Amino acid sequence: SMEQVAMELRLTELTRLLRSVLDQLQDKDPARIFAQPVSLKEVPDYLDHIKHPMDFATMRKRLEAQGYKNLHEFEEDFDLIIDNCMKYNARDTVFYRAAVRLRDQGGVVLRQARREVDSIG
Repeated sequence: SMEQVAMELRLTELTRLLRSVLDQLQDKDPARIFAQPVSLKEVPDYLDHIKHPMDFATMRKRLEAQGYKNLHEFEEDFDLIIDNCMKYNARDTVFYRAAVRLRDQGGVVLRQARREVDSIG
């Protein structure tokens, strides 16, 4: 149908916007601490601690399959990256600290994204 196509154009444009959002968030991680999944070869107990691992490469795969229906779903995954880190790692670690700074800097990007998503529909 013509509607299904209209819908698909909306999702494509959301994917376009979320791709730019993801790039902006990932720039706030210059150390690349959150770029890839925590290695289960190197942290073999990880899944005993963290039940839903997340990282920026995994988000990108979902994004490019148009697997984010709305900004809320995308934010859920970003928040997992941060919250997983802040639980696994102690406060006095470079990893925890990196997550705090990513959360703080990301907030600004995500604030305007929400306005853009509501604004453009």
